[PDB]
Amino acid sequence: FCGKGYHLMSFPQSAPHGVVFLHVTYVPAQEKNFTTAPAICHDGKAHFPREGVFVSNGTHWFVTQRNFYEPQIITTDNTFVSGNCDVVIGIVNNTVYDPLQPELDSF
Amino acid sequence: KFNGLTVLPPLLTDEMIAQYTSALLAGTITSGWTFGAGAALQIPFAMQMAYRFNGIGVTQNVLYENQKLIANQFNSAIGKIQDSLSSTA
Ligand SMILES: *[C@@H]1O[C@H](CO)[C@@H](O[C@@H]2O[C@H](CO)[C@@H](O)[C@H](O)[C@H]2NC(C)=O)[C@H](O)[C@H]1NC(C)=O
Ligand SMILES: *[C@@H]1O[C@H](CO)[C@@H](O[C@@H]2O[C@H](CO)[C@@H](O)[C@H](O)[C@H]2NC(C)=O)[C@H](O)[C@H]1NC(C)=O
Ligand SMILES: *[C@@H]1O[C@H](CO)[C@@H](O[C@@H]2O[C@H](CO)[C@@H](O)[C@H](O)[C@H]2NC(C)=O)[C@H](O)[C@H]1NC(C)=O
Ligand SMILES: *[C@@H]1O[C@H](CO)[C@@H](O[C@@H]2O[C@H](CO)[C@@H](O)[C@H](O)[C@H]2NC(C)=O)[C@H](O)[C@H]1NC(C)=O
Repeated sequence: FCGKGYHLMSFPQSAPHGVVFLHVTYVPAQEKNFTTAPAICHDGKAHFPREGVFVSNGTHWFVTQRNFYEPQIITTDNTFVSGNCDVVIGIVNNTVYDPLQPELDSF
Repeated sequence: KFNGLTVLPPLLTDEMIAQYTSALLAGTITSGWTFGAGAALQIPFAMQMAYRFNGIGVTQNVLYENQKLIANQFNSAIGKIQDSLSSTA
């Protein structure tokens, strides 16, 4: 509706018999390939990303937001769980590190 | 072509329009909505459908747990269009 790309904002400018909009839009660039999977099997449970996708640079799995590659480790506070993982097609095994276990193991 | 009346041919031939729609369809199937924003970035179609379920408010696990059923519904729904077009005048 307002420029090609995801709309950030826009400014009006007066023209003789009309109006000229300057549409400021965000255009993603410099894309990179990654291997992906819908869920993660861990301890017999399927973990799906809260917001983002599971991406692997070949040998290590991460969660990223869909529009800017900013990788973060798969953890229990940014992935939710839904049943076991016999129904999903495309599951990959990996560890979902939880942040409470290191603190409790320090005891 | 009778007396002074002429019908000019459209600039885009029917084949060119078919090619436009084929391009749009391949883009939306393979890359989701990324190609409209800019460079076409490809996602597996299941994961893209999960994106879209998140869009409508349903969580993404609902698609993956029910992917076969959703596929069957979509296929049969497309099949119904052929009957509707071919038979209904
Ligand atoms: C992601 O990977 C695909 C497949 O490897 C790349 O597509 C191919 O890239 C090569 C080299 O640029 C071309 O010669 C092929 O014609 C491409 N298409 C194929 C093999 O079907 C794609 O370029 C990669 N994306 C990025 C951003 O690197
Ligand atoms: C894939 O990404 C992971 C990110 O963890 C890489 O693993 C780490 O890479 C850094 C930088 O080379 C090393 O310092 C670490 O020792 C690596 N391991 C860990 C557990 O952090 C991995 O090298 C990447 N693989 C490829 C092929 O790019
Ligand atoms: C993605 O596609 C590949 C296709 O290679 C699937 O891997 C198997 O590949 C062999 C190659 O001969 C095929 O005969 C099999 O039919 C493929 N398996 C399946 C289940 O189709 C791979 O499994 C596919 N991944 C997902 C998540 O469906
Ligand atoms: C992820 O881990 C599970 C758990 O072991 C694997 O499931 C095993 O699959 C083998 C081969 O099909 C069976 O012999 C085992 O009995 C299965 N274990 C269980 C507990 O059911 C699964 O194969 C792993 N994923 C991959 C891609 O290898």
